[PDB]
Amino acid sequence: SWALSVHEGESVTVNCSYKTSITALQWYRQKSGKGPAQLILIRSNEREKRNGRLRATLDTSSQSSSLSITATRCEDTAVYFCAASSGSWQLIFGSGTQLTVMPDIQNPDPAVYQLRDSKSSDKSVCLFTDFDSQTNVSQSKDSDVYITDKCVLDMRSMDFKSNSAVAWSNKSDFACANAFNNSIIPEDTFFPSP
Amino acid sequence: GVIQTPRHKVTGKGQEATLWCEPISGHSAVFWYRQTIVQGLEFLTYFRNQAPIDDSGMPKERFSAQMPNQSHSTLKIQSTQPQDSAVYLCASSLEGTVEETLYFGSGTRLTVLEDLKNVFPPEVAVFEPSEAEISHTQKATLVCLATGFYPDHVELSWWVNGKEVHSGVCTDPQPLKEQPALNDSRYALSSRLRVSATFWQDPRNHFRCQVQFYGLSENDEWTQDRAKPVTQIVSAEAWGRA
Amino acid sequence: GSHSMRYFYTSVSRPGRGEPRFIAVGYVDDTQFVRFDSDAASQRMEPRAPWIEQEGPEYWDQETRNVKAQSQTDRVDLGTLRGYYNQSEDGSHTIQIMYGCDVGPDGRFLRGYRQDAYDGKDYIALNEDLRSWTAADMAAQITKRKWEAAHAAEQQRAYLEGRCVEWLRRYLENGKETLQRTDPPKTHMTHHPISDHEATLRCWALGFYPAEITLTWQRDGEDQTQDTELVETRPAGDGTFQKWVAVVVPSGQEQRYTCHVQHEGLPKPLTLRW
Amino acid sequence: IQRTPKIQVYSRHPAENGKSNFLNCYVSGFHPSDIEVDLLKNGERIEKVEHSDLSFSKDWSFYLLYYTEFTPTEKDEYACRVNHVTLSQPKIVKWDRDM
Amino acid sequence: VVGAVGVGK
Repeated sequence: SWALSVHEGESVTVNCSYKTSITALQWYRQKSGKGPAQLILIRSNEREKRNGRLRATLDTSSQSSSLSITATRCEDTAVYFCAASSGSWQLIFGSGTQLTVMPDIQNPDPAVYQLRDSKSSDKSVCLFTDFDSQTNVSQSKDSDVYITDKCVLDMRSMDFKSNSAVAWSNKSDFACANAFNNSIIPEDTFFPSP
Repeated sequence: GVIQTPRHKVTGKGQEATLWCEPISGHSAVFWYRQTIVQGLEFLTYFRNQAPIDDSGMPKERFSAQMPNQSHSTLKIQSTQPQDSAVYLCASSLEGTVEETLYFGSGTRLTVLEDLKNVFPPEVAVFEPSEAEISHTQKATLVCLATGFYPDHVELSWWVNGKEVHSGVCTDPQPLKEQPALNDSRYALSSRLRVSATFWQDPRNHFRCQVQFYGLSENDEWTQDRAKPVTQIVSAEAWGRA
Repeated sequence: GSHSMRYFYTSVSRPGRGEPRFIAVGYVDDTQFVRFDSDAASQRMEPRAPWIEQEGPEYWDQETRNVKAQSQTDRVDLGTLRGYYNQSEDGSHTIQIMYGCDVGPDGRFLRGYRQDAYDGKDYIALNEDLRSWTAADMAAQITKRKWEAAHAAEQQRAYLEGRCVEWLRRYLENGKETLQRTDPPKTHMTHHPISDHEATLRCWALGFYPAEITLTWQRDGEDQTQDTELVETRPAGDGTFQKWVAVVVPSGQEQRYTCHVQHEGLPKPLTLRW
Repeated sequence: IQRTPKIQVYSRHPAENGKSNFLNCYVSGFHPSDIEVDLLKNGERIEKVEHSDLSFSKDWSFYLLYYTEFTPTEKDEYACRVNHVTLSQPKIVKWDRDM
Repeated sequence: VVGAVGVGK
């Protein structure tokens, strides 16, 4: 009841509940970094209401509502709140749910490269890139190794999207072959020979 | 839309912080919210026609909210404390009803620190794409690390040839904790810029990773010898390699 | 039977004497249960019925803020309406707001209604369809235009069809002992000599609830509504009501006249004869 | 539009001398709301007099109920004194034990 | 409860 993960294009349904007897319910999403923005408003005397790609339902008896997004995009990745106004003065916001729209990778090509600092060759990092949306990155936490979460880049002009993650430490006993352990990388992950 | 200043504010404990909000002209309501977790917001106060309606969420002490005229609103913390750190949001609706569309501002990120000697500007380093990637996928992914900053007030931007790029750029959403056990652990961040291998191979092309750090100011005084963790910009460059 | 809940808002401006005075009361078919006065010391929504006491502190706190906002809302409405009618700032004017919802024996929704008045005359009212507004005069269109553009009818209808009946049913169950019981009228008749040629005959109805009651005199079955002194139904102060009706009689024709009492608490219309 | 108040004076229970009762002055059908109402015992104002909460009827006319506890006697005369903007002079309505 | 919608008239 905290986060949802859905691939591109697929439909998303988000659920929330309220406690007070309401006269109007609203759905808000807050993109990471900016302020919340209103999505749609549905009144207590209504059961369903739709705007564009947004379809929302209201159950007065069960005190719950559902929001359906058809043909989801990467822009739809945000945190979704539902606001229940019992009158013209009261308004209560919900817990909120994190929606993460995974990109569609048509040509996966898992690989773990190694990069060198442009100021000096002493420092190096490992890059896990070009894997599909199914693969998930794990934080090993071996007291000096740091692993970041996945992050989709869009080469918009070239029409290419790819996931990527970064690992680095500041000691020896650290190689790009073991930083991203086999939990869980694809079997055909390309491991170059430096 | 709704304008909030300052975008960021880092201050030591015990000072006075004044938040400023300009609502959309004509709107007859102003709302104040603070947000501590990425989850649910917290309501503070609510006006209509410059007249307060509900302030049940305001802290009982040190907190004061004013609306001098229809076009401006201020929120004041008289004695800043580290327990007041949050993102403060200003919203306005027309006709003053909460059964209407609420238009939010960008918000003010306020961090109050007990020990102000923990502030540290980040270290920016750019890593050059591997030749294995250039041969396997015929692309070039540059990696930027901002290592060692406190607090978590950063803004990373990728620049090529003096113009910011957004294609191929993917900055990490949340920063990492370098020593996750400690409460005052110093943070870290990562970002990537993927370009075509031919673009990377031109030695005429310039790549710069630009991180903006919000920290101390002029009033914030410094009595140590580690320079001063001021509001600064830290960058690292990397040229193209044929 | 049928039931209703109504709220009555009164905002009276005090030019020079200060800021507008605001009073709010709410009823359950005849029985007041809430109270608010802007000049009172408590500055809170106060209980006026025994069955509303059990509501928790959350109910009182938010309902106080709800009604307090309406006083501020009316305050700017006084100035706005004073502009529409080209009135002067030194005159005292009043805004009265009436709204409520009606349910049935099964508890289902029957009708919602909301009416606003300015200085004792109809200003604007919500039609029974809960989708359109009826404007009384030229200045009422201006509010009608603003309210139509703001979808005010949709906002108000949601309360009447929704939260209004939801709490109305809650109040009735909490007050089954007092709200759903009917006290039949306790009737008696009295005789007053007005002269040697005539006399006064009064028919009394005491300690009844609710207020709706019908008292009629008949001369050998013929209604005497033309020679009849009717008084308005009055509260007894203990939750019951009173009503008496007089007729002038010939000194020897007392038994020819009869009084007819009609009230829902009585299964059959009582007939009282000398 | 200004509406002259209607005045009725009566007792909550039928009057029996020597027994406690309540004296009511019910003012209704008046506009505006500003009104002064006093209860008189032998022409002298009664100190502790409570009153109902302001409300109005369908035609936007107000109504109020002023009450106090009292014990009727055969000698005491009670009356209600009401002054309103529509009244040039105060109106006195005497209590009729059968009206 | 209370349901007066306030939209400024």
